[PDB]
Amino acid sequence: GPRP
Amino acid sequence: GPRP
Amino acid sequence: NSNIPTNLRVLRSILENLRSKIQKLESDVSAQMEYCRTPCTVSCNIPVVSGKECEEIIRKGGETSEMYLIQPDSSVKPYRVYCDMNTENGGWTVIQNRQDGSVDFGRKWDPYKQGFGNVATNTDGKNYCGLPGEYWLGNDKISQLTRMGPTELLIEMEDWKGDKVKAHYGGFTVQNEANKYQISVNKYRGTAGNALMDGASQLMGENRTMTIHNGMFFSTYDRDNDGWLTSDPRKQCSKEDGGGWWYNRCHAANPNGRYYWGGQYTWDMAKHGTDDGVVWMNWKGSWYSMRKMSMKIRPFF
Amino acid sequence: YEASILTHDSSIRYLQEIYNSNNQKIVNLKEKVAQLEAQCQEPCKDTVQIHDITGKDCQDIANKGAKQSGLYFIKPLKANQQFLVYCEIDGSGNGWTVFQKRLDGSVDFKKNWIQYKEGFGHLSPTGTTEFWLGNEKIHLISTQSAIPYALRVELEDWNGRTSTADYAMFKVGPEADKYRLTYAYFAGGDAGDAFDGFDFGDAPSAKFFTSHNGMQFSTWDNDNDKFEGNCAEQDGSGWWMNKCHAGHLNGVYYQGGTYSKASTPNGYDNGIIWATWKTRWYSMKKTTMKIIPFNRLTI
Amino acid sequence: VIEKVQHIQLLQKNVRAQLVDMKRLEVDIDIKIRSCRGSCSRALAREVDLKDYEDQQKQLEQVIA
Ligand SMILES: *[C@@H]1O[C@H](CO[C@@H]2O[C@@H](C)[C@@H](O)[C@@H](O)[C@@H]2O)[C@@H](O[C@@H]2O[C@H](CO)[C@@H](O)[C@H](O)[C@H]2NC(C)=O)[C@H](O)[C@H]1NC(C)=O
Ligand SMILES: [Ca+2]
Ligand SMILES: [Ca+2]
Repeated sequence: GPRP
Repeated sequence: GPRP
Repeated sequence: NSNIPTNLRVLRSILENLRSKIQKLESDVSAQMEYCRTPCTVSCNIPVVSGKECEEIIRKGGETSEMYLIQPDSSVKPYRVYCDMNTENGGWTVIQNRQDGSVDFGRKWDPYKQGFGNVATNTDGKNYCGLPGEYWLGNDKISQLTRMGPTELLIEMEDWKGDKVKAHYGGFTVQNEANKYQISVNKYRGTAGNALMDGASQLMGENRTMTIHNGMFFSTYDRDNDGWLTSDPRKQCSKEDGGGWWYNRCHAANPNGRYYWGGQYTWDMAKHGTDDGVVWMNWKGSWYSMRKMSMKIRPFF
Repeated sequence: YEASILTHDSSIRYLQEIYNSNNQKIVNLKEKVAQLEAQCQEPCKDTVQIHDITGKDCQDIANKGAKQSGLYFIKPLKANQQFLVYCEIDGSGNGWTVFQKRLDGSVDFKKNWIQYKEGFGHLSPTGTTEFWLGNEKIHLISTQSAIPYALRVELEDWNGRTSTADYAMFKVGPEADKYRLTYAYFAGGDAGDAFDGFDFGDAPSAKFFTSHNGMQFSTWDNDNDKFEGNCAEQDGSGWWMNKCHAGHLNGVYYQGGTYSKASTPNGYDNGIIWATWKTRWYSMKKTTMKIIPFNRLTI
Repeated sequence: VIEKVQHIQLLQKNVRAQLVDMKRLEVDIDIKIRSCRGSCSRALAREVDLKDYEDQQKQLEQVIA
């Protein structure tokens, strides 16, 4: 889960 | 209940 | 003159009916003996969250009512208990529960000292036991829990019509075995009437006084610590009213009495004429056996 | 109609004969009723039972004889009280102390700080229930004097495949430091090193922002991640969030395995993922996190 | 109070006692059997009829008069  |  | 005939009839008619009734009973009892060649079983996986008691557990996140493992003190080994996490903010450790007459409560001193019955059963399908059973936590444990710090008591009941009432107690303690599990309660309130402190509501003076539980020692049918000074061994309260309780002379409340199906019952049914049966005189009188009766505790704030 | 008086003599006796007979049958029935009683004193037998062998951890217990997996009470050195745990004991004297298990999505992993601190879910002797042992306990087990631990992660897809990932010197800090995760190094494993981060090909710093070594535990009600937003809240879990993750073993349990963006409430991947082994949109079917003394993992 | 009348005076007393004695054993057995439900594999499903007993107890009195 790479958040912006 | 008692035991009068 | 012609009375002897109609008399020998009604006598012959009944003695043959009773003969049948006996036949039915030996049938039923013989069938039950067979079913008892194997036990009932449960499978209660243990919740991770644990604590000294239910109040700590709810504060630790366990927000559902089910069987939990608690450890009041490092000395004692962890033991199972049913936690009511829904009634009045939860955190209530169940020490006594009645609801279906599935468990026998007329036991000796030792079973009452160690505890007995079923703490919890499976929630139809689930792997945990979210339903409580009928049980008595055990005097040694109850005494240790109450002596940990101020403890309040919550007694609950329900008639066979569905009506509910409760007797609260802001202070509750039970001394250890060496002190015959002496009981002390105070700071009452509720809709069922203070039967443990005041005694039989519908009684006067001496009569109402001899039914006060507060301050009484615990008695079982094989251990008389009642407030009844008798000479006849059959005149002990526990032997008469059923199970183990803080019997005085004898009671205004009998949470651990025999479970009468239907509620209504009368002296002609009672094994000793006495008023055994899950009684709480101050609410429904002496001849009504509740359908639900439970006792729970929690640290007092 | 009306028996003769001579009949009276006989009738009187008949009644007495059965009356007394009825009486005897009763004296006998009550006897049987008393024998029935001794048969109804015991409670239902509980299938789930806890073994008597206790020790500082599951490995310690196994070194003490314990041979089969199930529930045991352990009590690490610095622990106030003992606590129940599940021990996986193989045929080589290895005692693993499992602390996280997923396998059916029966347990809701969207818990708060305290819940993740004290633990939740259920322990089963057969090792078939989901749970989170609890951060404090995990901290106590992995930080005992001189005993260096190792973490083994086990995944299993819905096709039947399984993979693992090992980490040397596994360790979880105290609550004062938000139960920080730290490990000396990836010990190898077909599941792939996900704690090292993953290159989701979206940034120049590739790996970095989704690495876990050194991250503090985070929950929706207690944010300690490296993101202005709230990883724990958006992904609905309790985990060592970064910005946000490459491994998400406490994520939402997606039935089937293949979930999509549309499945997520917010929009980001919140399933039980582990990028070095499956796409971020593939939620594992089973998952297990267990620890054991490092000297035990084949030296 | 004749020879036969005495024999029947007692027979009424005895049956009035057995009636009570049974009416109770009937209840005792119902509670006992039920109290095995939490211990044994199962508890014999049953229902107690007191009416039959009560109907007879009022019946006995009708002839004791
Ligand atoms: C105390 O109780 C005894 C026992 O009688 C029972 O309790 C009563 C309150 C009442 O409910 C009765 O129906 C119960 O059977 C009472 O006994 C009295 O005994 C004397 C003979 O010694 C008799 O003449 C009285 O009629 C009995 N009481 C009455 C009026 O029924 C006693 O009176 C009760 N006293 C108190 C403190 O109320
Ligand atoms: Ca006495
Ligand atoms: Ca943040």
